[PDB]
Amino acid sequence: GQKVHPNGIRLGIVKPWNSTWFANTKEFADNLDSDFKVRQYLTKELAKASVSRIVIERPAKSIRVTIHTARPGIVIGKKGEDVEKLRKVVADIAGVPAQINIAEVRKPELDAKLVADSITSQLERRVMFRRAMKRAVQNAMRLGAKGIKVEVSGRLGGAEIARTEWYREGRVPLHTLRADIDYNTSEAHTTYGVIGVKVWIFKGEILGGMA
Amino acid sequence: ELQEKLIAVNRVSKTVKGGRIFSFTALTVVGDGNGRVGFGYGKAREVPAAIQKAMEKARRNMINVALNNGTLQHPVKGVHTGSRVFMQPASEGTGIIAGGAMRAVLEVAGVHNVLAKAYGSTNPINVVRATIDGLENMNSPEMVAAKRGKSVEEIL
Amino acid sequence: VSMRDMLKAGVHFGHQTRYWNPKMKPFIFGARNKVHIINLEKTVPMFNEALAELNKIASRKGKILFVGTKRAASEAVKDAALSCDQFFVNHRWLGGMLTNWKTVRQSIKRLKDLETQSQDGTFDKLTKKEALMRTRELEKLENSLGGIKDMGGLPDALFVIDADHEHIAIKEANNLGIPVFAIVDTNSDPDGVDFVIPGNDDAIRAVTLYLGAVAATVREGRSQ
RNA sequence: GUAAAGCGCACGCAGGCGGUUUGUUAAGUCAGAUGUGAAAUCCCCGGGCUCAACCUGGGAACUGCAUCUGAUACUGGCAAG
RNA sequence: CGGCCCCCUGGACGAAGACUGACGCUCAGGUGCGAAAGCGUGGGGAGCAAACAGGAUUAGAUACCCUGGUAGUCCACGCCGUAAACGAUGUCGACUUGGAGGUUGUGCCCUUGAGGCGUGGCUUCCGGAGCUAACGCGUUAAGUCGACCGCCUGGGGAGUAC
Ligand SMILES: [Mg+2]
Ligand SMILES: [Mg+2]
Ligand SMILES: [Mg+2]
Ligand SMILES: [Mg+2]
Ligand SMILES: [Mg+2]
Ligand SMILES: [Mg+2]
Ligand SMILES: [Mg+2]
Ligand SMILES: [Mg+2]
Ligand SMILES: [Mg+2]
Ligand SMILES: [Mg+2]
Ligand SMILES: [Mg+2]
Ligand SMILES: [Mg+2]
Ligand SMILES: [Mg+2]
Ligand SMILES: [Mg+2]
Ligand SMILES: [Mg+2]
Ligand SMILES: [Mg+2]
Ligand SMILES: [Mg+2]
Ligand SMILES: [Mg+2]
Ligand SMILES: [Mg+2]
Ligand SMILES: [Mg+2]
Ligand SMILES: [Mg+2]
Ligand SMILES: [Mg+2]
Ligand SMILES: [Mg+2]
Ligand SMILES: [Mg+2]
Ligand SMILES: [Mg+2]
Ligand SMILES: [Mg+2]
Ligand SMILES: [Zn+2]
Repeated sequence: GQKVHPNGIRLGIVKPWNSTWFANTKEFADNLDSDFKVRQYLTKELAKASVSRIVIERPAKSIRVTIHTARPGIVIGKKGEDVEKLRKVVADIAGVPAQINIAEVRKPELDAKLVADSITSQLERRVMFRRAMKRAVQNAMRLGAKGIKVEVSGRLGGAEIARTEWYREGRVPLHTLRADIDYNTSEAHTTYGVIGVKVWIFKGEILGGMA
Repeated sequence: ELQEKLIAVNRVSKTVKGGRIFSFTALTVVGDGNGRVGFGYGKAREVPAAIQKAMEKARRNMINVALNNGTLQHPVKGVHTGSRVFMQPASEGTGIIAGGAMRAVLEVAGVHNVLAKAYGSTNPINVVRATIDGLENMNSPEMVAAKRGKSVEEIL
Repeated sequence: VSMRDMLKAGVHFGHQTRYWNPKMKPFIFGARNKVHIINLEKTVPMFNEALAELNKIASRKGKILFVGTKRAASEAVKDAALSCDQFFVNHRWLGGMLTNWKTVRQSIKRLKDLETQSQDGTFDKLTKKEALMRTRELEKLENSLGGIKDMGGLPDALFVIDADHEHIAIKEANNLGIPVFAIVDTNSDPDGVDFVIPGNDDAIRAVTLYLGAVAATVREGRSQ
């Protein structure tokens, strides 16, 4: 059967939101619209910086955006030039004084978004998928992950009938709310069709509530 | 330096309510080419792990064989299940004249000149079981001397 | 142990003539009241020669596993192992325990982790029911692996009480080449015991005699 | 036994086989010797066609048969148990 | 092969002793016996019951069910000679760990009814080695071996044609 979105259910227990501003119903909708379009713009512009999450927090007169990338030197380019450029850009979109403060991810193989998009980038380069997923899980657990499950669905190897293939290793206890299970979904558009990948990475129970 | 040898890889199946799932059984043989040889038979959902665990099992259970100069000491006819094997020592430089299963077992055990035939079923698993036990039943001259309380040249 | 020392304890006792095993004929003095009588003339020298080997093993830093699952004699065998700082199995034998050494290591690690966790803390972080459940699992694991938590590598010698009851253990040992020292009643099959002691295996007094003598010689072998 | 295959069961002639000891016989059996088993062909060592195929010298083999002389453990015959 | 009794008659087993002295095993052809159904002649025929008659059900019921009911079922004498005639396991002999029984002999010791030591015959169920494709067999072998006989050579055609 269907399964609840693992990140969406652990928001209260172990997962922080990705947009932590506050606003009453008067300007709630347009805040959402602005931040949606700005994060989609950033994704489209940093399709090579290998960004994992774009958290957005708004002071009353300002917009603050924190990027989580595996390649900090890339997004900041040379002497922080391009980051200032895109700061001007987000200033345009939000229509608001903007500030960008990048943040790095030390274990890029331990980021469901990162490993999922890597899997998709491999698939679109026409590589046998089983190799991709098993390499990903091996790398992840070699970097000391309590567990990881990878899942690919679609016309794998240009199959006329779409199949579902997954591979789990370690512990991935979705039902335990206390578990730090990072999850993300990516899609790869090939000539045959669009292939969907899902990644769960369990990094250990978090005893002691949210904080 | 243990010589290994894959000799059979079959795909077996088992039916379940949703569908019939498939597994692979690998029958392999291992031998130091110096009178020690074992055989392994592994099962796995896919062939490489199957042959891996088959060779692992074959690394244990390696029996000893009292050959001499890369050949047997006397004709031997081992029988296992529906397969009966007949092996006979041959002159120097004749080679391994045997079926593929028997040839694998023999050449990995280290015998160099022998004549073999396989009567009955040629099912490789039973064939290798038969020939391995038959090899285990050989009797070196000094073994006979011991169990008969005589000198070896007395038997010769 | 002297023949008189055994006889008073009752080492000469054996299972009914109705229930005996064929290979035990050489070790059987005779029958009385339809009861098999074990011959101490064979029992004493074999036990002494086994004590020699046990002293040798312990004097080369050997790890000794005392084995017995009798509900009467479990505590006796456990205390016997403690008196010589040796590992022990006093509860029902687990199938393939030596063969699945890798599997047991995870259980020992879990037992060590649970005891370490209780001392370290985080039980307060766990719910009171969860902390109690962790303690119950630790207690169950201690009841399961109290003797072999400090086993380290596979043992160097085995001492077995009622070898017929513990036949899985001896089959494993022979499969590993680990020597078996066992008290073998008339109903047992003596093939699996490399140093076989034919004697009563139920009576508390004779069992304690075996264990005490073995442990004295093991401490002696350790002392050097 | 269930894959092809124990007659439904029994008696019983011919036939096949036959407990144990001693003696004799030598039929079977074994050993030796002799005679014979055409040549070619097969095999081995050589020789001649420029090589080979082919031809060819010598040998080996022809595992058989027969006769005679012995052997007597085993089977057969005879006699006594 | 099943009430009881009488008359005639076959085999088996046990104890002890005597007797003969290989007189034995198997058996192609041959001979005999041989469930049920069936055939011939003649009796007998209560119950049961192919066929058949009828009533229901059903498209139909030519079946199952119901009401009847003939041959047959029984006896005498012949004939038939076939059955999943099966343990789907030919006969005879020898040897090979155990346990629980049933039945039928028989010896010794007991104070004996009892009871305990033994020793035979047949028979049942487990199970060791061993064997078997496996199932299973397992001292009553499907184990280990001898002697002789019968039988088999892919499935149909066909146990049919002549
Ligand atoms: Mg739901
Ligand atoms: Mg065949
Ligand atoms: Mg059939
Ligand atoms: Mg048949
Ligand atoms: Mg019959
Ligand atoms: Mg004779
Ligand atoms: Mg005759
Ligand atoms: Mg001659
Ligand atoms: Mg000629
Ligand atoms: Mg020439
Ligand atoms: Mg004679
Ligand atoms: Mg007389
Ligand atoms: Mg006949
Ligand atoms: Mg009739
Ligand atoms: Mg009539
Ligand atoms: Mg009439
Ligand atoms: Mg009627
Ligand atoms: Mg009608
Ligand atoms: Mg009459
Ligand atoms: Mg018939
Ligand atoms: Mg028949
Ligand atoms: Mg037979
Ligand atoms: Mg007969
Ligand atoms: Mg049985
Ligand atoms: Mg045909
Ligand atoms: Mg006909
Ligand atoms: Zn006991």
